[PDB]
Amino acid sequence: DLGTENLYFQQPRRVSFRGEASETLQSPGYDPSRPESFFQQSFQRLSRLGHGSYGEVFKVRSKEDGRLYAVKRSMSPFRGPKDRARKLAEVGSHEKVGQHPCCVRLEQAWEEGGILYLQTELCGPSLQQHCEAWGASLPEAQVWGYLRDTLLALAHLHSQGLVHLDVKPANIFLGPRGRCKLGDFGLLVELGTAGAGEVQEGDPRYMAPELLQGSYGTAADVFSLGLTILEVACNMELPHGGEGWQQLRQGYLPPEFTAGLSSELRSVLVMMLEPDPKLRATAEALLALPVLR
Ligand SMILES: CN1CCN(CCOc2cc(OC3CCOCC3)c3c(Nc4c(Cl)ccc5c4OCO5)ncnc3c2)CC1
Repeated sequence: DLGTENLYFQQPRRVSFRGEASETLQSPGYDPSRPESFFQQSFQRLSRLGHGSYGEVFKVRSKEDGRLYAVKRSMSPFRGPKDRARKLAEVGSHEKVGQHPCCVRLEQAWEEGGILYLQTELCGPSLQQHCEAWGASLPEAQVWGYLRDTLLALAHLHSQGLVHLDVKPANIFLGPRGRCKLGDFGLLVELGTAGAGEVQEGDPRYMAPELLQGSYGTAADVFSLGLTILEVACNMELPHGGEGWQQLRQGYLPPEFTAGLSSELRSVLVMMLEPDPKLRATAEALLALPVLR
């Protein structure tokens, strides 16, 4: 596709599949004739929230409004048109999701020097970070709300034919008094549009079993959330592979870690962890249960 096109082998510009009034960037503190990047000139860099092969996430203060944000910056200039398209897809997916109280809000995005910058609202800690700070299983009173909020997010995605494909503790973010937002939309696919195939794999700890056979559907996210909540509620490390990975995808809940679950929460997780995606409860069906209203 892009690989056989004459797009190979070739000044900040706004990135947006919903063109706003001009794609030239401006800000207090920014002069395009100075050599520093828009990101360097237009933000106070406060701390690094994360890093990896993808690049880095920074906590920043905007010079435009003085508010705090999270900016993700890719590691190196685009390898080529397919690499560029893959990274820009995160912006498109954020815009497909749009405004929802339980989804992370995208403020703006731009490219400069082959680097993609994604500016979102700054959220509270991820569930992974919150569990690390707690040092123990999270109380079920909290967990029920995290489950409900993230199911509301998934119901929103799934109603638009979108599959997140990488739901995990590290991209569900706390908020005000115990509300959660789902973020990290880099692997999200629009069913029927991706024609893929070329779909990347999420974290193997939370991967739905049917994805091994290439059966992609909204049900995959319900399974991933099931194991996300299992991990959070039981302080249980999940296997990347091996026999334990298989057991969790055969309807098995290890007694060593899960005996402390209430029957109510266990029963909901059993619905979400159904190995057969055709029998697995939907986000909307789970939200209709009295326990989750
Ligand atoms: C010292 N701690 C004080 C509390 N503070 C809480 C807020 O932490 C975050 C962390 C984020 O990302 C890390 C979480 C786990 O994955 C690695 C990074 C946030 C985040 N990440 C993010 C992701 Cl995962 C994907 C795309 C993005 C992102 O920002 C902009 O575009 N986004 C928003 N808020 C975050 C708050 C931690 C430090």
